[PDB]
Amino acid sequence: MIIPVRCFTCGKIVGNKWEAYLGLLQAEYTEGDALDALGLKRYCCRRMLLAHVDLIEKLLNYAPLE
Amino acid sequence: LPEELNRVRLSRHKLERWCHMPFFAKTVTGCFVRIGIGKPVYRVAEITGVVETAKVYQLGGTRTNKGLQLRHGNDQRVFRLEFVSNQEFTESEFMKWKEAMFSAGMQLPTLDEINKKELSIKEALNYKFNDQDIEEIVK
Amino acid sequence: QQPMIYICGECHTENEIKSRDPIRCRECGYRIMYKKRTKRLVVFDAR
Amino acid sequence: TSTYGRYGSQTPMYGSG
Ligand SMILES: [Zn+2]
Ligand SMILES: [Zn+2]
Repeated sequence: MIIPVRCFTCGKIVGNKWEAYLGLLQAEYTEGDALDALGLKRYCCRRMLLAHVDLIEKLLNYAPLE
Repeated sequence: LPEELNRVRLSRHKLERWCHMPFFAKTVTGCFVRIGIGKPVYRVAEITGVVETAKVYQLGGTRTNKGLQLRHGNDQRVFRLEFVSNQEFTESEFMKWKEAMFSAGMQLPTLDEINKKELSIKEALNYKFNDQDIEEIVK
Repeated sequence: QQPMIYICGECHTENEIKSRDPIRCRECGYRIMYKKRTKRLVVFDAR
Repeated sequence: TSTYGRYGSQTPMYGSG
């Protein structure tokens, strides 16, 4: 549903980097340079933001009220 | 005694539950409300009939355009369901109502009448809504 | 003196449903309605 | 749950309108 707080393999906090990653991709960044800028060096941590699919945006379309 | 008169006093949180319950002209007619005049003065007016205003106003979350035909002895006019006070019948207001009724010629309702009328409210509260009142309520 | 409050569906307005009552919303008409969260103590030893 | 006023919610007046 939502970006994991930590990389499964490493333990590095990647929960505060999904929105920043989306912003850097809002810029004309190539998909790898965004990860490089976010300080993600290991490929295990890079896969966290590469492969993540944000479904919580789709689940929030089902408003309980309003 | 103003304290016994407070039993049949209709506060503001009880009208919200019966904005659409039928038999309204049979349970509220006989009780007394603490209506607002305005500065902190109040008068005890008599619930005489059920009238409806062309002004739809919201009372918190619920809204009601109905009116109430109140009368303080002789001074009678239309009223809305938002100016009623949750405050209980005070001593000064109780004596003022007594003087308004004695000055108007109206008989003071006998205490047994209040005793038999106050239980109407409680039997109306625990009434099971098995008949076709939900449908008219939603309408 | 708790009337077993429910939450409607399409409405999301708390309704007071006692026994022997039809399950409908107090407003707008709705035959689906859910239950409120419990008042029991909810404690997760996060792990 | 009969009358939870706790006073009240600012009762408007009739002479204030
Ligand atoms: Zn990692
Ligand atoms: Zn319904």
